[PDB]
Amino acid sequence: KETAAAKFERQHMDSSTSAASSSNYCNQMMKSRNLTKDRCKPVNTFVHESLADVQAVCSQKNVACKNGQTNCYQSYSTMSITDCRETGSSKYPNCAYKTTQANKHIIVACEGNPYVPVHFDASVSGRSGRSGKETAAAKFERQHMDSSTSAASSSNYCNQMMKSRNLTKDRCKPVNTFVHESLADVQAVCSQKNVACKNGQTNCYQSYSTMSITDCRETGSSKYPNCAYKTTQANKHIIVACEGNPYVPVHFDASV
Repeated sequence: KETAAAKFERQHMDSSTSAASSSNYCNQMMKSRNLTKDRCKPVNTFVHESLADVQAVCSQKNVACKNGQTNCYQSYSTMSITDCRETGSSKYPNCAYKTTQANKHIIVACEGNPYVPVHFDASVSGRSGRSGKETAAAKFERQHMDSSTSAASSSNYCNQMMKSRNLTKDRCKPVNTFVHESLADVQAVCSQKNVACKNGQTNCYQSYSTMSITDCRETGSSKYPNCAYKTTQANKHIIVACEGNPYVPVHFDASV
């Protein structure tokens, strides 16, 4: 029995190729992946990224699913995708498709433990005006949350994450901390130990418990655009600034 996760891989993942280079890509892929077995599936999207990269989207920008559920996630980065759309002349079983390559953000629905993609909801570009505003809370999640892993596993973690979370775009952000706990656990800190922030404001809170965090700090030899970081894994209490309704983290003040 095919699980939802496996079905998503069959229907939507093509890591073998970095992009469609043939107008016959969809014709071939829709067939080989069994998307034309009982009928010509009208439309389908294939993602040309690693499975790791796509699974990672499950811990990226939380957005409402088209069906009204809340378990959808929009990729921080644009990804190589290929849209397949059945041609007007297409007739089962000879299902025919137009192949269109693009680079857009993807939106996937995620479920399970581990938390993995189970549906492809949409693709969105910044040029379309639909990628959306980034709230302070969402920016905090992008810069400071990594719920996908329990801890930094390798010395290249920061090199990878600083780039993928878009913290090396125009320059190398020198220092940044990622938190390896559930979003629920981190949001809960806003009701924990009230303390002054470094800036003298008093909307900061120290987590009661130590948390798994990774400190990323630029090396002495690092130079934009080739930003290099040292990765340090640690268990510390975090201090966040909280704001708004709901009252949620909007800044990472320190770890102690």
